[PDB]
Amino acid sequence: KNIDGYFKIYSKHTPINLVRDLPQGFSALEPLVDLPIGINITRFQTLLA
Amino acid sequence: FNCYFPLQSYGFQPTNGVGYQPYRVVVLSFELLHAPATVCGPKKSTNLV
Repeated sequence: KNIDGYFKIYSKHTPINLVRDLPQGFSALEPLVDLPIGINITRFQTLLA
Repeated sequence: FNCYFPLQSYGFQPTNGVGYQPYRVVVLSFELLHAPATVCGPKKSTNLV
């Protein structure tokens, strides 16, 4: 998310076991890196290998 | 003719005058933008009671 240029990073690591779909359970997240940049972000792109 | 190299070289000799002595000048620039304050320095902490 982005609140007036204050960008935050939320992450979570947990093992699952499925094939195609996502698990329909409940899991919280943990903030890792705070980046107070102060810019406006309108687009994004997912990096693949 | 009328074509001189603009990047002239300095002169640093210990036997010359004071004007040819090298000085390391550091210029610190400070500006304000919409980004929040990230620099610290007055953050002084004391012993806990």
